[PDB]
Amino acid sequence: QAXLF
Amino acid sequence: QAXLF
Amino acid sequence: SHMKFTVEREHLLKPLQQVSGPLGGRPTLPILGNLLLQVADGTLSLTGTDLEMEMVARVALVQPHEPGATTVPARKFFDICRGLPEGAEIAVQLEGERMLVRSGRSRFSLSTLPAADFPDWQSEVEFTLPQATMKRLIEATQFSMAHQDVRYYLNGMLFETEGEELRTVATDGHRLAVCSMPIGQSLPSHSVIVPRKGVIELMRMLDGGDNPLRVQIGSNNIRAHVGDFIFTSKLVDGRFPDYRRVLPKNPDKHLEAGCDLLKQAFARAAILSNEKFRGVRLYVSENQLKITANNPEQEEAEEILDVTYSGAEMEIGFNVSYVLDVLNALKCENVRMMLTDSVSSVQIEDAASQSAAYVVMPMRL
Amino acid sequence: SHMKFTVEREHLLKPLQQVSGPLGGRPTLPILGNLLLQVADGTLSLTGTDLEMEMVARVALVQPHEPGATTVPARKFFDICRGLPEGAEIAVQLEGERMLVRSGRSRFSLSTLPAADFPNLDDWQSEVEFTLPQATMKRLIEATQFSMAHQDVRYYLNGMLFETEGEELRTVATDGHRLAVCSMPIGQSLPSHSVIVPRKGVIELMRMLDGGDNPLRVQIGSNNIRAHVGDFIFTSKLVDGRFPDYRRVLPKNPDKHLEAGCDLLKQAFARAAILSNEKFRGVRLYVSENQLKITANNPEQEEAEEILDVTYSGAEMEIGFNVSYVLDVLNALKCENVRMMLTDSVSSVQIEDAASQSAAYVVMPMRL
Ligand SMILES: [Cl-]
Ligand SMILES: [Cl-]
Ligand SMILES: [K+]
Repeated sequence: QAXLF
Repeated sequence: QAXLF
Repeated sequence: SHMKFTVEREHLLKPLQQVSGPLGGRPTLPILGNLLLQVADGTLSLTGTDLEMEMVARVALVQPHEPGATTVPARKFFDICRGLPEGAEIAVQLEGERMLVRSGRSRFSLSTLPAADFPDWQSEVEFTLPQATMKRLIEATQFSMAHQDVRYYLNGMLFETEGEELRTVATDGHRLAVCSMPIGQSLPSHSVIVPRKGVIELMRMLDGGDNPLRVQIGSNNIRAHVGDFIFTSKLVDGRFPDYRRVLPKNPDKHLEAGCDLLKQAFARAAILSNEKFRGVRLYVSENQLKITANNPEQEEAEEILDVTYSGAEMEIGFNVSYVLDVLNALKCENVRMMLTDSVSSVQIEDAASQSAAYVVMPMRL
Repeated sequence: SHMKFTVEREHLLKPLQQVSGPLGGRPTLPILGNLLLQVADGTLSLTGTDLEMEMVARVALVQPHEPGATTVPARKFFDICRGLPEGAEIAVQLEGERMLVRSGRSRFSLSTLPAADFPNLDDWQSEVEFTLPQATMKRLIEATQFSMAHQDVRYYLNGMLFETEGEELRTVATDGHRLAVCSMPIGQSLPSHSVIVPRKGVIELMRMLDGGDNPLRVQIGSNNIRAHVGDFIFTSKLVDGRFPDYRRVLPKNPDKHLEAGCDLLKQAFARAAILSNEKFRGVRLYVSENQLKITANNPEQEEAEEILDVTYSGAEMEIGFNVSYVLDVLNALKCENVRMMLTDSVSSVQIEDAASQSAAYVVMPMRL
């Protein structure tokens, strides 16, 4: 999972 | 509580 | 293996759901999480087990098929079929150690374990009865079964044949439930203990349809045939208590009251009973019942009811949960209570029927 | 010490249920498990709190009554009233430190704690006020609630942003991986204001809405929010923190747009999810001309594949997602067609109802 920030 | 036996 | 079959979605769902019943989340042995699939002649057989009981379903194969067998993850395969659209055609075939499921433009590749790795007894007693009759026999007594009692023979339900009646009995040492129904067949006198989960599983396979239920009882197993489903369970190897001994011998005190009014009165009084011991008191006098409850905070409840009672005045304590369970199981207008003294069991039943009877042991005042 | 009132059961039931529901979570503080009862003028007030939030219900006293106050175990008092028959008259009177409840020939004696010991309300002033239909608040919360963080170490994410500006009320929720935003018009010019309502507060605010014709009146202070519906007043502390500047992460220029039927897309992701990694839930999306391919694999080397007809006329691309995040969005969208707006395989995707800009969802992809 990539993060929003 | 009492028992039946 | 050469297993191939194509079956319409809705012909598989109820079979898959029923055979999955005996399986629980995270089995102890991987293959116990799988269903055994077998194609022979024009029948697809599906089997699931937990080693204690087993559920088998037969499905007719009208579309082209090839014989074979394998095992597949139960939850995944059911979820796939149920997730497909209504009316979907489900094509299954094996490719090595994988089972492939195709439908529309949906493809699924499942891991298998060999059918040879998937987990014989003789019938001694046989009889048939309507599904509704077995359902009532179980519902009327199931709640009185013990839960994980060290006396393992109480963590189940007695199934008893005598003359022309089939009878179920359940007890946990504090309360007892017995229900008898006629089944129109001359039976030998026999008695077996069905484990809790088998009772529950047998309960869930009954749909009260027009199909009869066919029961086979062996020395160590019980089997139930309903339509295209076959349920088999091992029996509990123990000796059930002689329940005839606990029915009050000569109860001289008889009480009759409205079931619902009695139920709601106990339910309100229970609110202020001890949260752990749930004790309530019954003060019975001429055509009057008084119910009281108190808890460690010294809060108190009192309910007064008009009943029909003419025996001697007496006081008796009960676990209100046991009493409410009986009144909820009786789906009737009026109840009859049969009493002896403050330290002896009480018998409760529908005033208009002796088909079911319930015996509750009191508490220390 | 002489409080007395008689109320008909059905006028007391919903008040007791609403104020008593949230109680019982502070067992080391006994009085927080009790309801504060106050009879003054012709009103019975019922108050329950856990110190973080509070619920107040007003009951009109049409029958003779006497003023006073006490506190009693909330759930027991509710269970008694609910256990009485329909139409029951419930007579309550205080006798020392016991509260007596009588109805028909049912008598109950409850233990009390002094009203003087009940935590006295947080004194605060309203800074912003507005009214809106219950259904509008219902929609704002349902559209975003699922994207709130659960027990995140970043406390400011374990809640829902409520944003007022001009004629718009907006809710936002995020957990750092996915985001939900919903905006509704309310018809009042409001000052710009942003507050975070704690998770429990959101749920309680959600559960007091009956959708009925009563309007909802909201008052926002510096550290509290209040919701008045009918005879109920709910107050909650606000999360004392700063919500992330979510506008910065909204996809700036998504040049690739995909449109597909919401249900077919959802039923395809749901099937593919069966064979996804049970902990990481990764699925792959392959987008090409008017076609979407979904695949899933797990450590057991099982595989699912779904091919769907979609509307897409952009560059071919592959992108990975947590299938749970995707399914949550499609379940929150109660619409016919959905629009997905993409940039590249390492950038977030924006999802919305094809026919409405009211709600938008931003989901960050996975490196599969
Ligand atoms: Cl078929
Ligand atoms: Cl009233
Ligand atoms: K506590």
